[PDB]
Amino acid sequence: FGNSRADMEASGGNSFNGKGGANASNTFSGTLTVTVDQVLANGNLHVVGEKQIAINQG
Amino acid sequence: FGNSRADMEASGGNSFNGKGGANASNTFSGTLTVTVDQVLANGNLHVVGEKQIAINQG
Ligand SMILES: O=C(O)[C@H]1C[C@@H](O)[C@@H](O)[C@@H]([C@H](O)CO)O1
Ligand SMILES: O=C(O)[C@H]1C[C@@H](O)[C@@H](O)[C@@H]([C@H](O)CO)O1
Repeated sequence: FGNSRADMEASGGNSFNGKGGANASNTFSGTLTVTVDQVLANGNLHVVGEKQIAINQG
Repeated sequence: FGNSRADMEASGGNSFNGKGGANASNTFSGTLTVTVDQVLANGNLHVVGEKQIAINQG
């Protein structure tokens, strides 16, 4: 060890960060009167309805 | 002792400190409905279940 033959110095680093996300929301707060389309074998009713409103410009 | 023949002075030190540690934790807070795969001899049930959710983009 007379010289710096044994003198040693070293550093090392490794950092990793990963992220991920997702969202999906929906809301509906109306009331619509529909009409029966047909009666199924079990008695369930197929209902279809439509409502058109022309407030102004569309 | 006329000269510094007996005059003496010396110092010495040796300090060592080592440390080590480790941690490992995990948590899981879900609910999943599984289905029986087979019935063992002692009556134990082999249960396997799977649930796939596509929120959006994955
Ligand atoms: O004993 C040896 O082998 C050495 C001592 C150091 O001086 C070393 O650096 C080398 C030098 O390269 C000679 O020129 O020689
Ligand atoms: O009695 C001796 O042997 C000594 C006395 C000191 O003077 C010592 O240092 C030595 C010196 O080297 C002579 O030149 O001689």
